Amino acid sequence: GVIESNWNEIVDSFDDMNLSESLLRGIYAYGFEKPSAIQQRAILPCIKGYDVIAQAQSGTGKTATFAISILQQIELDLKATQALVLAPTRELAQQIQKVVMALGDYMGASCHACIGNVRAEVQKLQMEAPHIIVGTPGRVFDMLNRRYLSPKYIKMFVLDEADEMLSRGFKDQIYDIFQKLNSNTQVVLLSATMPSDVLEVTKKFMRDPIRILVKK
Repeated sequence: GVIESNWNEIVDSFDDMNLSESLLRGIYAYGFEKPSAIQQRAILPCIKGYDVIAQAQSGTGKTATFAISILQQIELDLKATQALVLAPTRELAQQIQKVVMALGDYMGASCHACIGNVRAEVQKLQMEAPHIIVGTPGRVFDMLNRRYLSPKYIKMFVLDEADEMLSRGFKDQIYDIFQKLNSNTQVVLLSATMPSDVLEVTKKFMRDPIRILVKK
């Protein structure tokens, strides 16, 4: 489905995004060069704290867009979970974790994956509360529900591939997680398609959002 863009800024260089020096070092050590259209448009309003709706296809640079925005906002000495990322699958959740960790490794920002027969992961969380959790909706709601994860400091909530998550039956978990977050929480939703039930999430959970369409 199709949204209309509404934001002004475009930034063609990661040098120009006001990133912390070691975040930038981390981005370049990883092998990113110049920002793609999504990164040029969306990184700055995400870091500014605005609700963002980004419609962009796969292969366009989304992961790095929110990985970078999230890492820039982290209060590094606040040993607490500060940002939550939802993905429709475990492999996509792990891939997101491996970008965030590889950039965060230059700043000392921690990131844990929260996925579905090993539940020793549900203990070990009791070294650090990680700064960033990435997970699938059932698993993340489980940890909120049973209080292994605290919503108290979560002040960034990212929904990657929102359409896929709805298609996979995750609307109750997502809404339940929404209800458990602080009313003040920044929401970033990314999706290739924007059908009405995706849009309804944006209507229930976002306020005066930034709208970015990257055309395929």
